[PDB]
Amino acid sequence: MILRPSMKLVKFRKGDSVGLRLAGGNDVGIFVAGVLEDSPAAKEGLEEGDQILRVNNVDFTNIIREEAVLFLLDLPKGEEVTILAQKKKDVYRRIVESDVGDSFYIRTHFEYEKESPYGLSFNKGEVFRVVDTLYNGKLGSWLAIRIGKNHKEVERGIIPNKNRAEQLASVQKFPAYERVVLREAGFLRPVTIFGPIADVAREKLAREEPDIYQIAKSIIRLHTIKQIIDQDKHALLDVTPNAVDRLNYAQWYPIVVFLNPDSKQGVKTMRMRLCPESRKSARKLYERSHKLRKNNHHLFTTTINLNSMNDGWYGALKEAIQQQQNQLVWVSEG
Repeated sequence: MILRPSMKLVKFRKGDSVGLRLAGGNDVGIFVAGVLEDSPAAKEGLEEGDQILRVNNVDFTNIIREEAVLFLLDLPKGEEVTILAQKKKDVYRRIVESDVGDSFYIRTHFEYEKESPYGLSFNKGEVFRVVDTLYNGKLGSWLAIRIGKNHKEVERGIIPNKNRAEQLASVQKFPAYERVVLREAGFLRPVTIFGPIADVAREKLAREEPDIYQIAKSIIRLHTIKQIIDQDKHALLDVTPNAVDRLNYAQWYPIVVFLNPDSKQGVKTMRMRLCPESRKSARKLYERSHKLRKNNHHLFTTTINLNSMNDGWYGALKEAIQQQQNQLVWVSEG
């Protein structure tokens, strides 16, 4: 390789184009792929392979390729442009060797139908790593990598860009495309338990490990729950699906564990072992569980098949609470 030269600063009159095709993106930065042969551009410092850092004092460092070229479209004809540039042949070789320019993650919030074999369909919820923001030489269509099982990079497709995406969203909270990153809770997370012994779990955990656990005094009232988090203690909560959907909204992501009853009689065998005082019908508890399951399991993060013969649940519960707590989640950044 070689060392970098001094930082260029440049003034030249825009014709009916600045005469500049670009490579790059946000992570590697916005570079010049080419100068228009004969241009006012080329009359200055701007050869192939320089990075564009600034324009009319505008931050080109944290800026997607697409919404570079538009900023370079917008600029009135026959007007001055004041680009602050640096060569960086080291960063550009990499670009041309492996294209890589754009890299950010976007969580979807609307269904889409694929209208071309390379396109990707997607429910609301599907996170995508966006890697191209002018697919080939075109506005409208981004390149993307599908993100599914344990956050892997699984399928390489093309999707509608952010604005088109909101159109198709509009003809139907949440953009069409949220921009998100991966984080672990900087705090202990509220816990939400479901299934026919859920009330015994809150009982047991909260009592038998009263150091880590505290049942939030109820209905939601999350100053009950913050004033519980503040204490490095898990907010055990008896709440509902909407009540959860809502806490998702705020990115206060709880852990939602589902204790899946094995059988109708199962429940009875179990509740009898653990709470003979309880007056609550097993039929009624089983029946609930399945509605809650049949309608929206999008709630529960992790689930646990109660084995009615024992109380292994209690263990595999602790485990899961304490291994989800070590789980990276998606959170917003806009």
